[PDB]
Amino acid sequence: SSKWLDGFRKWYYNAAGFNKLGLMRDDTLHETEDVKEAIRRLPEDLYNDRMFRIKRALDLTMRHQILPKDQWTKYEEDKFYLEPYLKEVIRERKEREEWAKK
Amino acid sequence: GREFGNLARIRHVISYSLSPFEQRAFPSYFSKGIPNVLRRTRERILRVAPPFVVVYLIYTWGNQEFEQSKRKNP
Amino acid sequence: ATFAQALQSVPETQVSILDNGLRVASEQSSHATCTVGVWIDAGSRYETEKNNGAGYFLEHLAFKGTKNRPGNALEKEVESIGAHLNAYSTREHTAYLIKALSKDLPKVVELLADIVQNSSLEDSQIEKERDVILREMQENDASMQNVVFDYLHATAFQGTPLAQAVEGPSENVRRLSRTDLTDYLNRHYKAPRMVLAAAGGVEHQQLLDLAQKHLSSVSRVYEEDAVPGLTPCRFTGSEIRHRDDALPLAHVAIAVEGPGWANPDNVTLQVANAIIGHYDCTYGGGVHLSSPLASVAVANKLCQSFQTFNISYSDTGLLGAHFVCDAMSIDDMVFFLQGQWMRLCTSATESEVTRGKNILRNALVSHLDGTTPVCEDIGRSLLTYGRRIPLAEWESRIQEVDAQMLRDICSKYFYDQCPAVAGYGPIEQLPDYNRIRSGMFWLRF
Amino acid sequence: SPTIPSRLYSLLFRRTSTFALTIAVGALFFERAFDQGADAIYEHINEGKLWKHIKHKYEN
Amino acid sequence: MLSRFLGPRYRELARNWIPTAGMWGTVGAVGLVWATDWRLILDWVPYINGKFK
Amino acid sequence: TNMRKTHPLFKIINHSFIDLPAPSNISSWWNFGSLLGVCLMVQIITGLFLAMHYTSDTMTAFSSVTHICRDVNYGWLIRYMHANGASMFFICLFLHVGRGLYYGSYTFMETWNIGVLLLFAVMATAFMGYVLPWGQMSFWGATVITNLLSAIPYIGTTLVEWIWGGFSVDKATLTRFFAFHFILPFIIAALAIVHLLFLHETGSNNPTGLNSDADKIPFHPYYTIKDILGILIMFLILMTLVLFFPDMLGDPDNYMPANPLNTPPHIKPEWYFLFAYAILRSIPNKLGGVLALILSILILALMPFLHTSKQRSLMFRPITQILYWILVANLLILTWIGGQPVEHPFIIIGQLASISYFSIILILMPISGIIEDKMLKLYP
Ligand code: HEM
Ligand code: HEM
Repeated sequence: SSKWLDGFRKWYYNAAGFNKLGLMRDDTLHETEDVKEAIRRLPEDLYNDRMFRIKRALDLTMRHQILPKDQWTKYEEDKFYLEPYLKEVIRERKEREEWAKK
Repeated sequence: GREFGNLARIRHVISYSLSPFEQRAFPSYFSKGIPNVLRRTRERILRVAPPFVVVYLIYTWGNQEFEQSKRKNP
Repeated sequence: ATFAQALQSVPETQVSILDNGLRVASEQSSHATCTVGVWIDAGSRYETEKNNGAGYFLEHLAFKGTKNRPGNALEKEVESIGAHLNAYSTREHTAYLIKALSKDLPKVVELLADIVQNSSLEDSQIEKERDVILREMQENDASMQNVVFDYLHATAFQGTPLAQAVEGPSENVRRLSRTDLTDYLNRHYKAPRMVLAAAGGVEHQQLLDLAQKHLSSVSRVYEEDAVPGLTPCRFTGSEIRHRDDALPLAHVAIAVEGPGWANPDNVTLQVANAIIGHYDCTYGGGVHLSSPLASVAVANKLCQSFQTFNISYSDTGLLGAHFVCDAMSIDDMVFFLQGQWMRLCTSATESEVTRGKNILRNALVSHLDGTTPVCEDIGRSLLTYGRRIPLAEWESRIQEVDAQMLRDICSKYFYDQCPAVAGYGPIEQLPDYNRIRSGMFWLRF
Repeated sequence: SPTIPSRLYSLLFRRTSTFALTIAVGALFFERAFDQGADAIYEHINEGKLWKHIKHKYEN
Repeated sequence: MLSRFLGPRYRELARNWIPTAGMWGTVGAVGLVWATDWRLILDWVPYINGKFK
Repeated sequence: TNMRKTHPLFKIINHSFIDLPAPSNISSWWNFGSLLGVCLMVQIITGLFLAMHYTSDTMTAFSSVTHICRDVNYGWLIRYMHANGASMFFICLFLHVGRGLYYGSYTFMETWNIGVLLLFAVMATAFMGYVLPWGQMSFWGATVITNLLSAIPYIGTTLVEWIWGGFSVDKATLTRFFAFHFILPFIIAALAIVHLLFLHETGSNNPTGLNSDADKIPFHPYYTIKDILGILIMFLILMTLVLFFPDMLGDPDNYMPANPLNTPPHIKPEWYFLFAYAILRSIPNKLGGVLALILSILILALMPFLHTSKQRSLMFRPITQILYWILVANLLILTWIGGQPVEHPFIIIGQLASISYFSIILILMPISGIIEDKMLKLYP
């Protein structure tokens, strides 16, 4: 039942509500030390786009509004830009931890 | 220490504001409030209300079961 | 080809004693160049504050002419054969060495023989290198590391002949004369305090024949019939601070008393220093240095540099650290350094012990690369230990060091001790002696 | 054979945990002995005046 | 104690800190016995028990 | 040159209330903690004007309270304002805690720990203050709470005798409870200063849970006038509660003098204790009930270690939103059960509610966060 899981994933993505604020999935991650290091390694255009998206979301939440439905972040164009940087940061931190174990 | 001027690095963002003496305090209040109140209610009522509904049901059941317990058993 | 038989394949140092008491030692190698030196057990520790700059002024005068080669003529026959002539003096040693080819071995033995025996001194030369040593001391006042280490030796060995520097104060070099230098030569340049070391393409038989031909007469009789001894020096927990806020950087050295030359525990202490290591601002590593002190210093931008040291003297020594940094970091750096010392007294695990053992192995073997450090090792080893310690013996002594005896030796020498602190520069945030003294023990341990 | 403060430091005062242990042990020994000595002195000042000196003619 | 303390260096560190922790627990035990003045421990002593405390 | 950034007394006020950077999108729930401070201040002021006529002796405690309500000019206003202000203080406190739970504000760990210490202090202050008027339910609730606190083996009886100052609740207990009820709100105020300091070290939290550094505004005049409006609204509910219905939240049986010979047929504390009392009735063990009470307060302090998600707030976590509202519903159920007689079917309902409470906070919420991470293609 792959398409049932996929359509349920689309439903959960629409029901989470951050697509109505223009946000991506990687903007909603909590900025811990690994996530902050992932933002620090970003290229500057992606960093500026992310900062504008957070500012727009905070401005929309201030007025208790949402974007119009055509401006919502669609599921197919939601790019997981922070995944390789976060993956590298987790790999390096686990390597440091396993070196500190021995 | 964490005052203005060094909170975050923001590039190429333009912000526009008016004086409060040029704009209304309540600009189109209910025409933009009742649709937004109904919209917020629509997004949150299915996650808020049914726990309180089943609390009301358990409360009424407990009250009627207490009254039936106090009643006679011929 | 493992490490054990690689260290066993090092050639044996050949040591013989002449009839006057002169030691003659050689290290035969495959090189076409040789290094021959004379080591005399005579330094600033062997001076009685009336000839406090005798060794420095004598090694200034040593290459200025002899009774057989007056003037610069000997210079010609050390510069027409390509040989390089060098000399130095520490607080307890003196060395005169020539590096040359293998073909010029009898000539360099002859020059080393008559330099230390028939050095001609004349009053015009006395005043010439008097003003030269005055200008040298004025130059050496601007090197802050030398000033700090002289301060540390002054405050850690107070009232003893180990406090006085090699150069001595300016009043002595303005008042030393010919007669005191002649007395110093007659008292200190003797065969039982003299080692002729050779390294490189030198056979022991030819070196022994030349040493018997040239260095047979050294006047080893005690002429004054007074025994020159070596009393132990009293370590003093103290501090000296030289506040001068115009200097751009501050140098601070903190050290405790060392065990000595002949203590085996020095080897363990070397491993301890290899755990702490060193750091300079031009290091290419960065955050991922193995030493926690260097890693926290580059993460917090604390110090310009730090380095550990274990200076050794007869029964005594200085075991500690030296860091240069800006003023605003000083106390923080001290705290971290103290924590590292207490970590080695309490929580030394086997991983950093193995890392320090490997670092000490590599440094102590690769230091002896070339004829000059091998010759220096031979001369200093025959003067200090009484013998040349083989490198496999150093390997066997490093191998027995584990974490338990390392924290035992560290608790013996670092824990709850009274250190000596020398500071120079903007040292206002460098704390009192009481906070540093309280940093030598943990309340949690 | 060193002095007794030397071995006292090297066995009792070198480590902070056993330092606090001997502070506690000496504290309980000192409170017992000091209460003994203080009641002995206060008893010695005041013969025939305290109640414990006269609770045999009336206790029976 | 999820995964990063599952290592031999941490076990040998804990084994190094067993006697200091045991001595500090002994300090806390003797201090608690002396401060709360517990009868069930101070009845088996040669000298303190004369006051019954 | 200006005294706002230079004068050391005005510097702290400037960096705490005037020029403090605050998120622009925090909703009205962020009013509540500030409201709590005002409530505390109001209580202290009214408490001071209650301390000027209260006599802390058992023969003249209820009589002094009646003298306050009958002869002192507007003494009824002061006393009923104090009682209803305590109730509104716990309303603000419960909503402050629930907002901290919903928007992931427990990641500020030191602020959360100072908060739960403040919660323990204000609960003790309220309990002792309710002992103070020396009514029937005051004395009997004090006796019940202390003699169930006696359930620790070998330590409990000596501890409850030393708390009592005797064999039961008597004049010594009333005097020491007056002294302790006086002394606790100043310690609460100092802990609130430490609370605000620990918050201002790291900044505050926005409802979206994102980083609010991209859009921050000065505290003045925005949240100044927002807090003024919140204070006016809180005063509207408080003055409605004191001036129209002074007894929906009180107990009539506290208007009788304290009788040790007569026990009431039903003994219950106020509503902000009642749910905990329900947990205290859930387990039929004395020591187990006491530990159930203590863990029922302390698992809020435990919850910073129960975060298994990579998203902070619950705004984008709808399953944990549903489970959180089920938890608040269970808290309302426990509050209702706590004021009920110990009789069927309230026993099995209270046991089910306590089991659901500890299961939701301990077990189900991290599992919900883990599966939400899995559905967002984050967890492996
Ligand atoms: C230091 C400041 C305070 C003083 C001097 C004080 C003083 C008093 C006094 C004298 C009474 C008894 C009079 C009465 O019947 O109301 C009382 C009752 C009470 N106080 Fe306080 N109080 C203070 C702070 C608080 C705080 C912060 C709370 C909230 C936790 C609180 C909660 C109560 C409650 C619930 C009652 C019982 C109300 C009643 O039964 O009438 N008090 N207080
Ligand atoms: C004694 C009653 C309390 C007072 C007076 C108090 C006071 C405050 C104040 C003034 C603030 C800053 C304003 C705000 O953010 O709303 C605040 C924030 C906060 N408090 Fe409390 N508080 C109290 C109880 C608690 C408790 C019991 C907790 C723990 C559950 C708590 C946790 C927090 C947290 C986490 C924040 C910061 C969240 C944020 O700013 O977004 N507080 N409190």
